[PDB]
Amino acid sequence: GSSGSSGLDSELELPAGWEKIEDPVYGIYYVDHINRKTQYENPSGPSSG
Repeated sequence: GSSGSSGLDSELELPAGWEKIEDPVYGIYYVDHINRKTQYENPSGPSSG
């Protein structure tokens, strides 16, 4: 897959498609309607692809 580190800056908002959701049962989870992925981490930052 990939090696290295990620999620360095956690003070930035999420890119297009991504949308954080707050639930008392699920908690805080980011749902990407574009990539169709769900992760609590914040891919925000200088990262192209």
